[PDB]
Amino acid sequence: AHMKVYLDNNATTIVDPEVKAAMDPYFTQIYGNPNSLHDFGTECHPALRKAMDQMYEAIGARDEDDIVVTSCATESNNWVLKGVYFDLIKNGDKDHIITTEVEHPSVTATCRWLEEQGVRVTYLPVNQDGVVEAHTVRDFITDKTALVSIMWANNETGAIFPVEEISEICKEKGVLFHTDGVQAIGKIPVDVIRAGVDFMSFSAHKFHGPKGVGGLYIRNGHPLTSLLHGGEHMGGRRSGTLNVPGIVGMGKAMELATYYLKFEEEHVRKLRDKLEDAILEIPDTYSVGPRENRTPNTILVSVRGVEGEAMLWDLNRAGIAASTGSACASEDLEANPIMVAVGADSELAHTAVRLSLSRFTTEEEIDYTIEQFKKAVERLRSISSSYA
Amino acid sequence: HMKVYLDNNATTIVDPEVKAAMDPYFTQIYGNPNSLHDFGTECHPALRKAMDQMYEAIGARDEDDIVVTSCATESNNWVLKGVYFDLIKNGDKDHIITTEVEHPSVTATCRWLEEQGVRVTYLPVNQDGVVEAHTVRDFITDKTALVSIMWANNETGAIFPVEEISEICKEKGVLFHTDGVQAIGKIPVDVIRAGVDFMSFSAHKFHGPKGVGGLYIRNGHPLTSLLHGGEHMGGRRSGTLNVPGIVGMGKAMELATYYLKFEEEHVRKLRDKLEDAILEIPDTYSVGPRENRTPNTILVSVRGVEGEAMLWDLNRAGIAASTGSACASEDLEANPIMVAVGADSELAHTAVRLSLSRFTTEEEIDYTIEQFKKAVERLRSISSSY
Repeated sequence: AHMKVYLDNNATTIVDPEVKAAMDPYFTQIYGNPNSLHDFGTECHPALRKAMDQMYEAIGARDEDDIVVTSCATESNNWVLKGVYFDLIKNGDKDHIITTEVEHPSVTATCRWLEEQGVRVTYLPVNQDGVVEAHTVRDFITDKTALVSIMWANNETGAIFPVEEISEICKEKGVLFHTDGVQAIGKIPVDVIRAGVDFMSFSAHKFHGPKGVGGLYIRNGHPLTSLLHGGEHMGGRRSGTLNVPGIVGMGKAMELATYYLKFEEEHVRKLRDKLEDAILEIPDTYSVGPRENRTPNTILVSVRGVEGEAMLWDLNRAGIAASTGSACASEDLEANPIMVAVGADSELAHTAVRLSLSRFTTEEEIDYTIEQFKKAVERLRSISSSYA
Repeated sequence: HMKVYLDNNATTIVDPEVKAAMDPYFTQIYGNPNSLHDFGTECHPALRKAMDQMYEAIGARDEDDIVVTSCATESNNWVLKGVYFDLIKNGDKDHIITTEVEHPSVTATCRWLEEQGVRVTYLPVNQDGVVEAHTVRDFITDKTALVSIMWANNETGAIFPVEEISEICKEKGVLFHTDGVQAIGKIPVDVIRAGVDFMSFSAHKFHGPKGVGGLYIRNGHPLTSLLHGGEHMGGRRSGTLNVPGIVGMGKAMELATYYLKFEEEHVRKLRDKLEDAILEIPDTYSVGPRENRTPNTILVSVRGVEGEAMLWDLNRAGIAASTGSACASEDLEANPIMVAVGADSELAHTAVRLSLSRFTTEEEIDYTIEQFKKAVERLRSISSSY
């Protein structure tokens, strides 16, 4: 019983061979610095131009808007948070930031440090459906709220946040809106104008691009104090020599993601649903989050008798790669036991198994995963005296 | 006609061995190193070997820290803004010492810190194109938080007396940061012998890939993170690891120290040949002393001709070079010389910078000499007083 199957795609994804082939020339064949004037440096300019065009088209940004290439979505989140702190809080009349308990550590830890800098932060807890609603954030915005930072889709549950309604509420109060959209690219339609966001973070290696390159979308070239100062790279907004292969591969990967989105909604969703229905056939199993508001590739299943980490280890011993997710117990409206999303720092949190597919997952992999999941659940429930 | 790359101080070609070492970690080995499953851990031995190569190449110790950044610009921003946050915003300091010839990642960061109330003295540079240790010793106060001086200059190739400055800085109990991007692969780098507390470096300057850099920290000295989040790099710099970048950076750093220990004579002889041949042209001046210059750099000022026009005419001939700011002066014998100067000076004129690498051939140098002579004669016939 061993077959290597990758179902941890929400953590990182395989680089599409087409993306790697598009990147290949820009290490040894085309290596000049793009900021130089000689032909060696300018040779890569059309590739960067095409890649930036691909990025603009893939998220539906406009020409007035800016897309600054960062090294990772962590850089983009740190940049947005610390820049709005510097612009509107340290050198402004604001002191409040609204966010969620389910953000990536690049957002939460940055907010904790900003709290160490005197910034007021309300970490909005998440509802039963695993999302934050727009009327709640509307209730929490004051005349000193500087920024609302809410992820587009959650990386543990795959639940999609109502980004457009939150944007409407933010526009009424005249407060900036940043979204961590890493989990959106390649899994849900991304239109940064319909979403009404002022800032968007994204990371290439979550949609089959290379590691080490990310991006930040800014609406209308909105002023934001640079996190990296120096030369006039990226319009003087982020200095440092351009990651030419990273940019080329990121553009190619984003184009491929927008093309494969319909594959991901039809076939990948069929495979995710197959795996999830088969897993839910096991007694005392609960899928976290409603599927009708979930990204098509994510499952977060809580097993009642088994512990999550032992389940992950037993799966990896069978060659299946998965991850963890925080969940807590609750009831529905019919008073039925369900598992709901919760912040990892809660004391009511237990670890559930997260299985995340990609456009490369096969039905053979899904059948094998079903069989091994049943085997491991049976095995770990067979060794306990407390399970009934 | 021959295309020739002599702009290695700006960026370098990825060594085919480095790219081959990187190749598996895009599609064959793609797991996240922070994951617990076998897919993520598959790349762990490669990361371990790469970090060991990085530690060995600069002579860091096991107590020391080497944090992988995205670029040397990130490392400089991190060091400057972090020491500002630790010892200035929440401390009793307000002074930072640097030079007028630092990289923009240092100069613009210091200008922003000046916009934050920090006193900065951009130390002027001497005739030899360097800053001496007694000057900074004279400029340290009891509120100076950090001294940031580049290890070697990217326009002139002049090497800074990092060890003497480190001694004087230790006497005053002030931290020492160096931008060592121009040091790796061209001069011996021992961060314990150099006495530095922080070092920035960038892989694509010693034949590594673009998009990956590093910051050296002495004895794990506390330094507030520029990128917060998860506990990547020991909790000092969050963000998913650039696995191919790290592997290739380690390979490139090992290869750089190897070609420094043996193949330094070849690159230095080619630089000497090119410089002697160019200086055979009347009224040409090589900026900076050769005996204090990196083995790969020449910065030549041509009289009557402008540096940018010379660069352009060279590029039409397929030769890639860059510019460097220099100003006119005299030596002690009152002889005409061109000396290093900040780019923002009003007495600065642009000289041509030619920087070789371990991949430069002597045929390239012969072609470059011929075309340089041709271009000098061609542009002097149409320009200024010649």
